[PDB]
Amino acid sequence: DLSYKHAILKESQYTIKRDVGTTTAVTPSSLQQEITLLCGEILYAKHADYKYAAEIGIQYISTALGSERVQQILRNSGSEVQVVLTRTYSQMLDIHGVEKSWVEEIDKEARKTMATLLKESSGNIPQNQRPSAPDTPIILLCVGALIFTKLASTIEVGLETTVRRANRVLSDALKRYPRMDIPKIARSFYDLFEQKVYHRSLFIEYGKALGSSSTGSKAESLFVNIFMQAYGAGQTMLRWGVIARSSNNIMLGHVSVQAELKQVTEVYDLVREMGPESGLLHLRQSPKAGLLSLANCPNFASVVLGNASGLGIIGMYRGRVPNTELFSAAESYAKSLKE
Amino acid sequence: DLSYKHAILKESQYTIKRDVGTTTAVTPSSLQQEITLLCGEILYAKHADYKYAAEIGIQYISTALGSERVQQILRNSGSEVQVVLTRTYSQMLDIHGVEKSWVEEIDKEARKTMATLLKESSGNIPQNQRPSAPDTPIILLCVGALIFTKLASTIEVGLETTVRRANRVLSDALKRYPRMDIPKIARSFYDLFEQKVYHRSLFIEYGKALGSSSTGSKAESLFVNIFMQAYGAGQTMLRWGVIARSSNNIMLGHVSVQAELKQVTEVYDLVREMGPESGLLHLRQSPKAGLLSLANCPNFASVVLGNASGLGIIGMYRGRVPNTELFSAAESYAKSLKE
Amino acid sequence: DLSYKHAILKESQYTIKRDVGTTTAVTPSSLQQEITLLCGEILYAKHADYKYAAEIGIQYISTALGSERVQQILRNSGSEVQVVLTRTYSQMLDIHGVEKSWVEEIDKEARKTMATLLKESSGNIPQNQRPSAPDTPIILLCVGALIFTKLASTIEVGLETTVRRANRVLSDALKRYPRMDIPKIARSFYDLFEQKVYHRSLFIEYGKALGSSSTGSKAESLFVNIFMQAYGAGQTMLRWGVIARSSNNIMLGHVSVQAELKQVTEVYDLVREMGPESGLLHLRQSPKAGLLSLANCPNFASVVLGNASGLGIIGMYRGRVPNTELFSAAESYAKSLKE
RNA sequence: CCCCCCC
RNA sequence: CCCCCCC
RNA sequence: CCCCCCC
RNA sequence: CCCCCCC
RNA sequence: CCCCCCC
Repeated sequence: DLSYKHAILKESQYTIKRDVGTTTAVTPSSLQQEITLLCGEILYAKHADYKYAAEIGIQYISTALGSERVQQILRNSGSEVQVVLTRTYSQMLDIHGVEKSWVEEIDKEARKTMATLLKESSGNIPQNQRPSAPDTPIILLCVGALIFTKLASTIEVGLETTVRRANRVLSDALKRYPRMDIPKIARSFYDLFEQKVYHRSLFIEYGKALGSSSTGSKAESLFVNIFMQAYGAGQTMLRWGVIARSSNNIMLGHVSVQAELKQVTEVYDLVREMGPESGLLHLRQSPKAGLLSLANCPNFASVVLGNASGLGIIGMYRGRVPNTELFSAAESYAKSLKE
Repeated sequence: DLSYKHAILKESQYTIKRDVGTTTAVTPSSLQQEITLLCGEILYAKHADYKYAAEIGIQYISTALGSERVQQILRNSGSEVQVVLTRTYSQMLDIHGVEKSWVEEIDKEARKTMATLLKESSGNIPQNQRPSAPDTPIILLCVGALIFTKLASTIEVGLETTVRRANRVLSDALKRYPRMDIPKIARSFYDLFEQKVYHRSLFIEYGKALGSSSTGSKAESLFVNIFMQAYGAGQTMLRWGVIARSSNNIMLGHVSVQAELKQVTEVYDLVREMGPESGLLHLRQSPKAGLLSLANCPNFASVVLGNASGLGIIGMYRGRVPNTELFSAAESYAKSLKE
Repeated sequence: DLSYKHAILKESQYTIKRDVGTTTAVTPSSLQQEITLLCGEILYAKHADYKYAAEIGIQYISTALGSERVQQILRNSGSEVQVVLTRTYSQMLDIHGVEKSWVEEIDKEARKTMATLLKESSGNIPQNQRPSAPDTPIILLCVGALIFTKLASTIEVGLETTVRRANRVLSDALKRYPRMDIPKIARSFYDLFEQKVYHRSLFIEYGKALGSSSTGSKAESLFVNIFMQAYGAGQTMLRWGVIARSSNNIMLGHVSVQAELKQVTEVYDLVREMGPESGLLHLRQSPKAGLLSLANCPNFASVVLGNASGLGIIGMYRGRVPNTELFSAAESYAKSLKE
């Protein structure tokens, strides 16, 4: 059945159309040196409103890939959003859907903070501490990638995890910019990813275009590391299933587990059939996701969760254990094997 | 039977949930230098109300371990208390559940006492006599640890013992701070330990995180000494039983003692089975405590109490002697062996 | 034969169905802070009718475990009772099967008593003497656990023992609430346990979920102590048999005792085979109980009862002595060994 | 319906 | 995020 | 039929 | 029910 | 609480 369902979904002669009357903003590569400034003036000043930081990160992505490539990416993502270009005025940027009041506020706040830290201090600002640093857009996109790995999770868990992991992953940027509010920027990125779902596709295309590069700075290598940490998002049950098989859990040989193993292997075969893009299904909110669910094998899922709980892997996972006796037996065996 | 009871209690697939709608306060490490001041402004001034001194000690513990680690500790203790962070205002602290009037009163009393002892005296206040000393939070937590060792006992015995032992254990702090009211601070700590039972788990986690440290001041070494003096709390009968076995008491060979020795050894085997965390069962008020009771062996308990009374160990122990003839015979033999 | 009987009972491919058209009440955790009030307004006032105090204790248990977990517990206990949720009205509770007149009467009686004790007295009601104390539901469940240990016994013995033991076990609660009628509350709990047998399973699940907790108050530790004192209910003959073996009674070597020792050891092997849940068989009224009866070994039972009578353990046990000569000989030898 | 930990 | 020794 | 004390 | 001394 | 000499 599962192969037939995927065959129906894949073999479609008709293309969906959505967001027909909508538009979005991009910034041409000719403005990259400008957007960098903006992407850094968000980082070293303490701003009251961090509402469009995610849009500025996506603007930098658009400068990197190019306006035409970004339009093509949005078009092939199933969304008929018409790209609107970015202009300059007196210079500053007039990004579509980003209020000019916001850009002026961010610029003025950063200029005032820079003046205050230059007047009082000894005037020895290093090359990495200024807003026009060239890795500041990647530093903002690193907060974006941290909150990207938690798009299958909830908002509160995502924000808490982003802050916790960014105090260590982004320690160097925090030292360079003492006053960068990872919570508010992470909230902005979560809002962008939820509202504009095609920007998940744009962000993934940037991740690919960055990982495929021949050279990169440490910021881009960090961004790619986090982006790849997001790969199996929304499918931790499959990873824990292969973990359970590697652990040689005895309760995998139970009668009901052996009964469901056929369709479990069917799900894994479907994973292989989709191939490399299967991992990005839940990150993209591809409607095709959910063909990879193991919820139709309650006993296998309970055994997998029990094995994970025994090994300590389960952590604070919020999934359901359908069959509690199998869960407890598997947990006991996994603890025994671990000890 | 006892092994089966412990097997039932330990092998539970369901987690309890309590204090669901409740919250508690923590203080981030970034405020440690501030909380230290507070924890010392309780010590060198004579305050009318010592109500929240225990909460300030626990706040310092939260600064030491960290807010996130403290939340995790509270969560793994079986209590679903939602941590509330600590803020500053004009600076002073606004601790959740601690009235700002109390903090202002403590600060003002300490400032007035400092002004009085500076105006009249010769102005030679040493570095250890000021409230901002860095061992003052540990000095307060030492009163807390003294009253911690008496949580299995009663309130009046606990307070009397705390004052008696603190006049000698904490003599140096008393010399440094002539006006520190060990009775009221001990009462505050007893109130905290009784009301918020998860703070027993927090206090034990601080004891572990301190004993595991590579270095420490003399205050922290004293705190760990007292904390370890609290280890076997609520189980002095087992310690006196192994004492009686070491004393080779002849009445241990009586018919009824030899009858009960099997299940006595069962209790000791259960002690070994639980392992290192068995000693902290009564300190934590773990409901699992009471599996270690020797009350179901009245003759063994009477012989043990008699041996203790003969050796002079019994002191003023308030336990019951079930069989008075065995108690008296064991006491006579123990006195004879002692002489 | 006994192993074969247990094999038949255990290896059943068919599940029983009972209480098909019946329903029961639970209270969601969101109402715990409310049910606590009710569970305490039963304790400090003198009520004419104590009819549903047991149902209110079970309601608190349902808040603790959760409505869904309680439904699952009732379902796995062999009873197809449909859980009915609890609602609020103007606030007070409308518990299914509990008349709103009863709840209004209890609330009004408690409010009138509180007004009388506040108007006449000096207005210094401590935090533990008020109905909204958080250990009041556990104090009611402690009377419930005392009457739980006497479910194998008769009603009159159970009530007498509950009152006698509660004057000492629950002395602190009695001091806090001078007017709490342990007899009527114990009668209510006995009625609940007899009528709704699935509530024995719910009460045992609460005992497990409480003993497995990492922390607990003194009320919960007391409840777990009593709950574990109930463990071997309905099987005091097996405990006295192992006592007789520990006593090395000479009449155990008699011809008929040695004749029956084989099937006696068979019963003990069956005990080990069932394992931890064997002790709760008579408490649950599991129909499988009675496989553990030693009534088919009249001479062993007579020797065991004689040994118990000699040691003074028999107390006022109402079992039958089949062979009086063995009983008297064993009693004489046990007294001789005791002296 | 699905998802849910850590890095 | 990653990296981190010696030759 | 079974259960039946004390804690 | 459990706990109960001293350090 | 612990420590406390000599070399």
